[PDB]
Amino acid sequence: MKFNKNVTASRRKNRKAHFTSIGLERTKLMNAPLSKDLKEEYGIKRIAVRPGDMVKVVSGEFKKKEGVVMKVNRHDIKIEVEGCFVQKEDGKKINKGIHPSNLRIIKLSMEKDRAEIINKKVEAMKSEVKA
Amino acid sequence: MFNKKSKSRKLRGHVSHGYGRVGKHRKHPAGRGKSGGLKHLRSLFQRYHPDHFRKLGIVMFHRNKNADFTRTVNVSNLWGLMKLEEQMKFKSSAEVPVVDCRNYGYLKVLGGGDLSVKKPIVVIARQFTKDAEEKINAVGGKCVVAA
Amino acid sequence: MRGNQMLPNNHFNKGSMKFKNWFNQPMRALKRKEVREQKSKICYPNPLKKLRPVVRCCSMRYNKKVRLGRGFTKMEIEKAGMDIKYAISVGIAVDLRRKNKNEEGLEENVKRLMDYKNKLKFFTTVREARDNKIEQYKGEIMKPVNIIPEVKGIKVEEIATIYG
Amino acid sequence: MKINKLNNASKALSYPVKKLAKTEKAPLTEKQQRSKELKKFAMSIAREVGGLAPYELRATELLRRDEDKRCKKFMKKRLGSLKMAKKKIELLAEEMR
RNA sequence: UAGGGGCGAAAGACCAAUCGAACAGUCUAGUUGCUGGUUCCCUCCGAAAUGUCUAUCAGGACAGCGCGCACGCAGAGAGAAG
RNA sequence: AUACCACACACAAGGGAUCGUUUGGCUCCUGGGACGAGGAAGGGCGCAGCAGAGAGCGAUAUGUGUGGGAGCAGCAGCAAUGACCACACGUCCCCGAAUACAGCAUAGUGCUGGAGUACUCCUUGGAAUUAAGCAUAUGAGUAAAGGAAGGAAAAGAAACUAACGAGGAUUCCCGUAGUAGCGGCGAGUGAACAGGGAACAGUCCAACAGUGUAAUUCUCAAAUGAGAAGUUGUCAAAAGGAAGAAGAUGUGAAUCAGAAAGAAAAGCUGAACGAUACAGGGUGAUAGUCCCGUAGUGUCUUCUUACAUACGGUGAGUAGCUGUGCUCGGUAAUGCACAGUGAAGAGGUGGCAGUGUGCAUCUAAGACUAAAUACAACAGGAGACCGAUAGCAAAGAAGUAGGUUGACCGAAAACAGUGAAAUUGUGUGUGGACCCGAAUGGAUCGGGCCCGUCUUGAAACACGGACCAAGGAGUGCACAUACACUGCAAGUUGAGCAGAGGAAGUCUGUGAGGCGUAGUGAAGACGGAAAGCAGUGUGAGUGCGACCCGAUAGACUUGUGAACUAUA
Ligand SMILES: [K+]
Ligand SMILES: [K+]
Ligand SMILES: [K+]
Ligand SMILES: [K+]
Ligand SMILES: [K+]
Ligand SMILES: [K+]
Ligand SMILES: [K+]
Ligand SMILES: [K+]
Ligand SMILES: [K+]
Ligand SMILES: [K+]
Ligand SMILES: [K+]
Ligand SMILES: [K+]
Ligand SMILES: [K+]
Ligand SMILES: [K+]
Ligand SMILES: [K+]
Ligand SMILES: [K+]
Ligand SMILES: [K+]
Ligand SMILES: [K+]
Ligand SMILES: [K+]
Ligand SMILES: [K+]
Ligand SMILES: [K+]
Ligand SMILES: [K+]
Ligand SMILES: [K+]
Ligand SMILES: [K+]
Ligand SMILES: [K+]
Ligand SMILES: [K+]
Ligand SMILES: [K+]
Ligand SMILES: [K+]
Ligand SMILES: [K+]
Ligand SMILES: [K+]
Ligand SMILES: [K+]
Ligand SMILES: [K+]
Ligand SMILES: [K+]
Ligand SMILES: [K+]
Ligand SMILES: [K+]
Ligand SMILES: [Mg+2]
Ligand SMILES: [Mg+2]
Ligand SMILES: [Mg+2]
Ligand SMILES: [Mg+2]
Ligand SMILES: [Mg+2]
Ligand SMILES: [Mg+2]
Ligand SMILES: [Mg+2]
Ligand SMILES: [Mg+2]
Ligand SMILES: [Mg+2]
Ligand SMILES: [Mg+2]
Ligand SMILES: [Mg+2]
Ligand SMILES: [Mg+2]
Ligand SMILES: [Mg+2]
Ligand SMILES: [Mg+2]
Ligand SMILES: [Mg+2]
Ligand SMILES: [Mg+2]
Ligand SMILES: [Mg+2]
Ligand SMILES: [Mg+2]
Ligand SMILES: [Mg+2]
Ligand SMILES: [Mg+2]
Ligand SMILES: [Mg+2]
Ligand SMILES: [Mg+2]
Ligand SMILES: [Mg+2]
Ligand SMILES: [Mg+2]
Repeated sequence: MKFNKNVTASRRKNRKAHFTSIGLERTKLMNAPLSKDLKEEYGIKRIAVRPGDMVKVVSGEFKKKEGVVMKVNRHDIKIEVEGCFVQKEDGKKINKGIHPSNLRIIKLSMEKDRAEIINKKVEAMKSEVKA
Repeated sequence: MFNKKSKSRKLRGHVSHGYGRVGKHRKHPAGRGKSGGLKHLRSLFQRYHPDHFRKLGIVMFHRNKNADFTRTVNVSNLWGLMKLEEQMKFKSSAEVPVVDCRNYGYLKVLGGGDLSVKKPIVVIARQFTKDAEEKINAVGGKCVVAA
Repeated sequence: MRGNQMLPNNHFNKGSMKFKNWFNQPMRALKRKEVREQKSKICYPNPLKKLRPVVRCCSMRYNKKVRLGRGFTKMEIEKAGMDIKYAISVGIAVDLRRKNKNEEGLEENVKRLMDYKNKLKFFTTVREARDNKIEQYKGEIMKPVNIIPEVKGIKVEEIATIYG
Repeated sequence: MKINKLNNASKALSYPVKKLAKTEKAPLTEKQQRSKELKKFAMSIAREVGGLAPYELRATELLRRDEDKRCKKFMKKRLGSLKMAKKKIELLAEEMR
């Protein structure tokens, strides 16, 4: 049960809040679980998927496959994974997008600011965990 | 019964809704309100309301209800003001009850019926009828006038 | 108009007439509760309500009933040995418009003042009361009751001499 | 109807209270006396400086001829109240004497 | 020069296809004893177009004739005999 | 009937009903109530790499600083030398109160003007309508038109009620009461004190300021001088504080596998695990453990609020009176005005005109005041509400496309689902307008005028109806009433309001009033039969749009028109 009356439980309001999200709230939509080993290598339980990271598909047509993230579509919430595609009548191949939550991370791309992003989150935990 | 279907729901499919084909249901065939009473409605007034068209009586431009409000009790009910447990004590006991009508919001005593128990009683009130006084004195009781 | 009825008299002719609904009743009740609570903290050890006199009701219809009034008179306060400035400091209400015209009415209101003075307790600071765990009084102070009395009995020899 | 059951005699009864006497306020202090004196004095100076008004002249003339009832009627019509007329006649009479 | 106002060699003519009182918008869902319409099934009972009063005569009300619920109960839309 | 006309069935056309769905509407509650000469509200014009509309922004038309951190939706190019977002600031073209102006105050600086006006205050002031006609009266001191202010506004501490054994500012709720009364005494109108509560608070000016010295306010200088206002009278004292409330934001448990089958499992089957968290939303079908939250817990930032001096009893074109007009329930004047007339220092009132006299209660003609009460724009939360002919006019570039000379007027269009009927073509069958009864291998036999509606009377030479879908008309509230059902009963009751409670529900108090416990009279006065109260519903009367649609007309505006036509 919910006892805070400032938070809404309306279906109409929850749905609008989802689809009209922007900025950091949009980034929260692209989160995926880490594998059991990585959850010992790092403190975090889940992270936003980025290009170059390595993922196992755990639901759908392409179940059991593994591959590298090629692109991240923020407007239509989908991820393109290397080697997951369909062939047209022409023989031409189109990558099919997968929803973030159907993936699981196997190796992290550590290019750019990723190491600082991870550090910032670990500290935020401990700050309140140790109190 | 606590609930029942309405008549309007049975009249679906029947043309006139029960007002007649020749007479119909028009807006105000007889006039508005209680008007017409000396004219076309004279028969309703003379049958049910004969003392309507008149002026009568003495006039005071302001009256006060609190100064005139009163409530009346009969002698046959005096013993009834006491609780039933109390009644049953004073019936056998050697003592005389002292009843004050002011305490129950009664101010005038009337002479109706006979006293419930034929033993003495003291009655306090603002006014007594002549019959009431005679009945209370008959049993050796006493009437006390008070404000 | 047909049949037998009490003749109508329903006053709905005026087109400018306003309607007032009461859908807010439970919510406004909750607000009044929450305002009293917070007001009670601001003056923690002290009661929220002041002490008031007992007066007799107005007409012939209500003579025999007693009620709370607005404030004590300068004469009542003085007779009980207090001064007006002190009475205010201790939570007694004052009304300088009222007059005294009876012996009885004066004597009763003096008793209230002396009773109240006796039941009080004084503190140096708020923290002292907090540490003693004093629980603040709620509602009106020393309200009248006006119950119905009980039937008295009397011996036959007395009847001639007292008349109830 | 729970109205008009008692007679007027019994409605006139009353409970026997014990009364308190009224505190008389007759003493008037020194400073209050001088205050009243100065006000009455000031009223003299105005009358001395500016004199009587037209209807006051006409009124006083009638008093010399003993036209008492004419003066009464005249003053009633000027001031409105029969009480004010009775007072103003007495003040005018005293002024002439 | 503008609406109970204009303008008229006068026809009640003309004042934005509108004039014996313009247009726009509101009061206003103005009023109607008058015309039109008024949405499912089966079962049981079943009328009136007459009298009195009405600024009443295409309308009302009161009484008379229907139906529902029914306290109760020796009666009858027919004959004899005085 | 070879080919025309009709009907039935299958296939193809034609249209958009039905069912499934919804980032919209509506209603109630809570917060908020924030504009302008420092140029507003509203109008116009410019700004993109390819750019019409709309959104955003001003020639700085994506600049600066802080907190974050991954892409910029198409094509070409950009980006850890910071893509994109959030908070504040800087810049901010022309018209518009539009002002190089008008009126006005101070020693001086200045202030007003326009916008908005649901709610509050002050003026001015209708008619339709009801009376079965209509003129007084009603609708109504309402609509319309003007002036003005704030988050509320107005009111407010008795020249007050009352006749009790009396009370004691204003406002609001329950109530007295559809009563006392007003009224072609017709239709209809219509208050006050009490009694029970919410919230509570009182004070200022004049009359009346040190005379052994205006002690008072302001300016420049200076470290103690000059000057302005003022004797037609200036000047009557404290810092100070912790509480209370609202927001923003951090953290936050626990799952794997399988036959059959499907595009896809979260379903189904077995085995586990979390819970102070099974509110709700998202994921390719119905998820506590896949993602965002929730229960529980941390931080931080704003706002609100608090001690000093001196006094009383005469505030005038006023109160009142005569005439007059409007107004109120106010009745031989309830309130407000105008003209004549016009007080006393002592006066005003006690619901019916006058005169006298005791008694009770107050102090007008100067000012300020919290709380409890009302309601748009804008924000947040809820619902026995509506579901694209509905719900706001408007679920998309809606006050838009478009229209009036003008004031003003104003639409359609959801899913690239499903895919009804009217109506059309082709094929196959059966008939010559069709229905009811009864049949043949086969000619057919018998009965039937076109429905709805007013009417004594309709197949009518009475009216409405070409065809199909969808929408489309006895409802809600107040007041008496008769019946059926329910609890208690000489009594009865969910008045408002308080106490408890993770709460618009429920439980418990305190405690009025109303009707009943018996009637008669105009009244003084008198007294002697008959179960009631409160609900849940049904039939029926009256008032409000009042079963649905429909006049010719009447009024009101600080609204518009001489581009047609008349005359100077
Ligand atoms: K009904
Ligand atoms: K009927
Ligand atoms: K009909
Ligand atoms: K009449
Ligand atoms: K409560
Ligand atoms: K001409
Ligand atoms: K013409
Ligand atoms: K006209
Ligand atoms: K008629
Ligand atoms: K029959
Ligand atoms: K007739
Ligand atoms: K009848
Ligand atoms: K203004
Ligand atoms: K009429
Ligand atoms: K009529
Ligand atoms: K109106
Ligand atoms: K105010
Ligand atoms: K004021
Ligand atoms: K009062
Ligand atoms: K009270
Ligand atoms: K979690
Ligand atoms: K699975
Ligand atoms: K998923
Ligand atoms: K005064
Ligand atoms: K005057
Ligand atoms: K005052
Ligand atoms: K529309
Ligand atoms: K347009
Ligand atoms: K469709
Ligand atoms: K289709
Ligand atoms: K017809
Ligand atoms: K014919
Ligand atoms: K016809
Ligand atoms: K009705
Ligand atoms: K109409
Ligand atoms: Mg009829
Ligand atoms: Mg007829
Ligand atoms: Mg009497
Ligand atoms: Mg008395
Ligand atoms: Mg006939
Ligand atoms: Mg007819
Ligand atoms: Mg007429
Ligand atoms: Mg009128
Ligand atoms: Mg009126
Ligand atoms: Mg208006
Ligand atoms: Mg003074
Ligand atoms: Mg689903
Ligand atoms: Mg009037
Ligand atoms: Mg009077
Ligand atoms: Mg639908
Ligand atoms: Mg629509
Ligand atoms: Mg045109
Ligand atoms: Mg005929
Ligand atoms: Mg036709
Ligand atoms: Mg339909
Ligand atoms: Mg009543
Ligand atoms: Mg009886
Ligand atoms: Mg209608
Ligand atoms: Mg007329």
